[PDB]
Amino acid sequence: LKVPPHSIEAEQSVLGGLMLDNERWDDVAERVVADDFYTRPHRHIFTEMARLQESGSPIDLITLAESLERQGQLDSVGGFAYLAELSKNTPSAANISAYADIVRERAVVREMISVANEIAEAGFDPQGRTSEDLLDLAESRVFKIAESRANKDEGPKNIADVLDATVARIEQLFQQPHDGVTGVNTGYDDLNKKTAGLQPSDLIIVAARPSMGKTTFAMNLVENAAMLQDKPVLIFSLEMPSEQIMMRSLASLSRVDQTKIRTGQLDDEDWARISGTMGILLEKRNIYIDDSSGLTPTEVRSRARRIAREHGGIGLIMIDYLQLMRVPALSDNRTLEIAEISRSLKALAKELNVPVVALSQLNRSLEQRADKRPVNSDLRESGSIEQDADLIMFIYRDEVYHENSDLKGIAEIIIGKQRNGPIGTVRLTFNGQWSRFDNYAGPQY
Amino acid sequence: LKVPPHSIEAEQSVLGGLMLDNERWDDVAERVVADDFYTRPHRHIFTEMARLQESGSPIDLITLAESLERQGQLDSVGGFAYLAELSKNTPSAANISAYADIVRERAVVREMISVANEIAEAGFDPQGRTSEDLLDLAESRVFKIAESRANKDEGPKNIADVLDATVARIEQLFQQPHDGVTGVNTGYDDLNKKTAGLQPSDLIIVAARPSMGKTTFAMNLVENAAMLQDKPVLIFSLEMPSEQIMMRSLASLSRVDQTKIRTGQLDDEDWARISGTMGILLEKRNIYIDDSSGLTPTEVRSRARRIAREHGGIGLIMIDYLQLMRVPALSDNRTLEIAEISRSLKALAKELNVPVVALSQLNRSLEQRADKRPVNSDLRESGSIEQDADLIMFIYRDEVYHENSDLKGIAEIIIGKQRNGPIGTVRLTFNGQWSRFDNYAGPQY
Amino acid sequence: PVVALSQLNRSLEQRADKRPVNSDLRESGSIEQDADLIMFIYRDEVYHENSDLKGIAEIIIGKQRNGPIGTVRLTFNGQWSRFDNYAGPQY
Amino acid sequence: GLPNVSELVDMVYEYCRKRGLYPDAESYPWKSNAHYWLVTNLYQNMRANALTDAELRRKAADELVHMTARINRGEAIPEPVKQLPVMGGRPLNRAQALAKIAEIKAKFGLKGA
Amino acid sequence: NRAQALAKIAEIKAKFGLKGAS
Ligand SMILES: Nc1ncnc2c1ncn2[C@@H]1O[C@H](COP(=O)(O)OP(=O)(O)O)[C@@H](O)[C@H]1O
Ligand SMILES: Nc1ncnc2c1ncn2[C@@H]1O[C@H](COP(=O)(O)OP(=O)(O)O)[C@@H](O)[C@H]1O
Ligand SMILES: [Mg+2]
Ligand SMILES: [Mg+2]
Repeated sequence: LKVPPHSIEAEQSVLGGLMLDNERWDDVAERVVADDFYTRPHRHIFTEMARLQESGSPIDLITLAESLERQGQLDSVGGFAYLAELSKNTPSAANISAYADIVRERAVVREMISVANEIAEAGFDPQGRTSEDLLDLAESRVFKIAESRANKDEGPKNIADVLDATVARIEQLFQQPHDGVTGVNTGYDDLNKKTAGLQPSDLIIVAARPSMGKTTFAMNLVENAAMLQDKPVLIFSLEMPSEQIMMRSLASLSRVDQTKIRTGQLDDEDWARISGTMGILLEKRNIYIDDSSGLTPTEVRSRARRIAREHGGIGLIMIDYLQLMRVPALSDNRTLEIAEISRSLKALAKELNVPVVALSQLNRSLEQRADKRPVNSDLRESGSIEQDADLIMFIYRDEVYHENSDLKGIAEIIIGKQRNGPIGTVRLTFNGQWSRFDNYAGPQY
Repeated sequence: LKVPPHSIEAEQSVLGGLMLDNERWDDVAERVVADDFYTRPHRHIFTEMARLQESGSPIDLITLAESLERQGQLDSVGGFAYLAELSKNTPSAANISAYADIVRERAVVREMISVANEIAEAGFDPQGRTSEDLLDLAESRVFKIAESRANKDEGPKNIADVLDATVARIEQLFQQPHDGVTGVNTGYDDLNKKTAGLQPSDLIIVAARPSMGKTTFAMNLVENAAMLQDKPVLIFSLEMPSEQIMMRSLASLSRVDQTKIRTGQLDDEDWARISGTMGILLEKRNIYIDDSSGLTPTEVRSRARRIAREHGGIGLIMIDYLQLMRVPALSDNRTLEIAEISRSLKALAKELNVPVVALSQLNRSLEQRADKRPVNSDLRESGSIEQDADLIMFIYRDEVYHENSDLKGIAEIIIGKQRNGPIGTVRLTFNGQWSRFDNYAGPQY
Repeated sequence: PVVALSQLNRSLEQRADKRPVNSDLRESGSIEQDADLIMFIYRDEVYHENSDLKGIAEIIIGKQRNGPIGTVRLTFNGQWSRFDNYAGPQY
Repeated sequence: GLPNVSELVDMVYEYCRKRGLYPDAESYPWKSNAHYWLVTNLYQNMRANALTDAELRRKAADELVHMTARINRGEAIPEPVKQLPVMGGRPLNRAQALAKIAEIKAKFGLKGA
Repeated sequence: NRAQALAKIAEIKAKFGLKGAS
């Protein structure tokens, strides 16, 4: 008979300490939950004490036992005699925090054992499930426990320590120049100055109307990151096959007309440039492309983890685009699906400590305004994305709407939400002949 | 009893089929490894066969038996009796690859079960390990199972593989001269230049107001594809019965006046032309028409798959029109229905690697604007169509709205969204007398 | 053949020309989409007492699945509640 | 001289009808720079605002008045805006392209190609 | 200049920064 690891002594000590000391409840409150107790009477006692504490009522022996008696739940717990025994047995000079931590650890271990048993039972009786589904199920089961225990890292911090850390960070940024770049280099001077690079562990959202160069801009960023670093760069393309992406990349890097490449009308110099580009790419060998359709966040996260494990770090992750992703459990409501996607992306960004650039799209309502430049509210149906995003960039091109625009070949990257810097608009040159973005050499305002 | 997942018959089939046919070894070797087999004798047999294959020797019954006998391991395998049993029961009608994949699947499930049991055992016996260590151990165990697995077809390939695929595609496109046409030939020079043909795995939308010639243009494209190819061309006519479609097709191909055909007032030359057209069609025999109504995307996909299976592929799929399709589960909301239809059509186009041309309709408000040439925003209530379609063409005839038009007989195909190329207008000549579109011979700007 | 009668929207009477068009079938887009033939009846004497087309009705083909569209003139005898072939000259 | 409102509207409509084939607005056979600027501005305004005939005529009259005031005060109209050259000169045959592709394959040793 | 800025940085680190610091 397997014996699950349960510490009845720790739970009894916690209960006795709470009865004999009501000031420590908060310390217990941040270490254990009601479901963490093995026996049903202990869970019921904790729930009643939580209700009393939230109502302002004392949690002494008489009031707790009486409250259980009034609701008729005293008999299930064990009685006033049992409550008095629990109160009296526990010595006053006890550290409730240690016992609470032991109880907290035991619940995690019990959940792990339950998940292992579920996986084994599912394997023995597949009920038509595939091996891939079982592997995904096991990964999800383990990651659920990991996140269940990955919530203690968030809480209040000391004011003086925060101030000292902020001062140290300011000094360090002014100490190590890097010419204004602290994160992953974007390959553009003005964007680097306004962003200090692409900060690791931050979610980046790129949004625009159709035909604005969103995929083009993302690919230019990816190529710049690959050429200016050594860590691998991963691309998730749910909308294009990898061959078209590579053709676009060849047009951008070799500065050859995309139509010529697509139709094959290339001369000797174009072939030489393409050979040079291929040689550089094969010498570097740090770009990975995944053109699978109907991607799920689990597959994206698993592939990112595998790349980081294989190569010891990821320079940048790119997803195009998140409106094509699916969560099967929440297909009924799109807003819940989007929230789950955003949460999973943020968790992946935190876990791998990498910059993640996810592309998004805007509704037609933006085009109902006289000024079509995007704003934050144009992220309707994706509020969780706007909240969880650490950087938000919108792409705008005036020449798209106006033929006679004076800004032909000029694109605007608008920072609608920046976590660690200022917002503003950056103008760049758009060479659609080469399918590329470049630094703007004209006057800046 | 919790017997581990295994299939002795599949292993026996694999070994016997390898004994009877040695040219299949590669297909077995690419799908199974010696550790995937459950019983020790099967692993030993596969190892000996691998060694024989490596040495350059045949792996038939006698060679394998002699090689085993020389090493004294013939009894461990089971004997020449067991080897002959494997030779006898396995037929020569063997799909060894399917059994190898199945064996692979069983091994994966079994290893998952073993890892789950190990994780549970570790959880029940901490041996002084923290819960963090146990969770790390569980993650490591599941990760080793999932680490790269065997899904190289649906995973992020290396930069080398993607670049090689792109270069091979470039060479294939540059190999056969078609004068800039890579997809299905549309039959019109300017449209071929602007679109490079109808690309496989792409979603193509043709839109116009009523009586603009959507059905006419679609049938003209079908006729051109049938005349300029060899693969079957399938039509899903949810609007008209097939008899009327064939009457229109005869009017288009024979250049005979539609009214004369409809009223039966033809002459000898018209009858001769019709006979010639019928002879050409019966010599070709690659056009299939389905004039059912209220088709769901599932039925369309099933019928297209059946046609491709029976006649070795498809060359074009045509749907007229998507407003007549039905999704019973989503009949309450039209937007969700249109989104599902567009997603299913895109999936079908990508799966069968054929161009799919689907006709759509526009809102009435377009007729209230000063200029009635369609734009993307005119696809109101069908934003998912604009989002998912690879190519969008609008048919505009000026004479429909203006009686005093100077462009009588001239129609415009406006590329509202071209995913892999430029956009603009292509002019064609509209002969409503013969129900046909032709190349525009007038001056071009 | 199934012949179903239908109405149009009132706003049609506020236009400069009151002959029906397809867009005049508001609230009934599916009617326009599904109908094989659509015929509108128009009498000019209903709106104008000065009309030179008294006793003359127009059948306007708004949608024809397998043919042309246009206007056909007939004679209207409201005394007998009858429509008859138009015997006048045809342009 | 500058065209009147009616002539300007007619030219704008003709440009709208016939610009579907020209590579760009600057490639249109404009009589003068002022005509190009006025017609293009009216066309873009109509495209972005769905202006009717009367509104188009009013905008044309306003643009003509503004242009006349600008001319009376001087100023020199620059030659459109221009956008890139035409490039060209690709005398490459199939044999040389195939030889280059084979050389690339040999140099990079692509197993799949 | 830069040297004076870094010197003042170190001075402030000594004056207020403690325990963790940088
Ligand atoms: N008998 C005919 N003679 C000449 N033109 C016709 C005839 N029938 C239809 N057409 C032309 O075909 C065009 C489109 O008809 P059709 O394709 O049936 O409708 P839709 O375009 O809505 O599918 C109309 O603009 C009409 O001018
Ligand atoms: N062959 C081409 N020539 C010129 N411009 C092109 C070509 N192909 C694509 N583009 C431009 O690239 C831009 C971005 O296209 P795309 O990436 O498909 O849309 P999105 O940026 O919304 O994903 C479009 O505005 C289009 O004008
Ligand atoms: Mg895209
Ligand atoms: Mg039709």
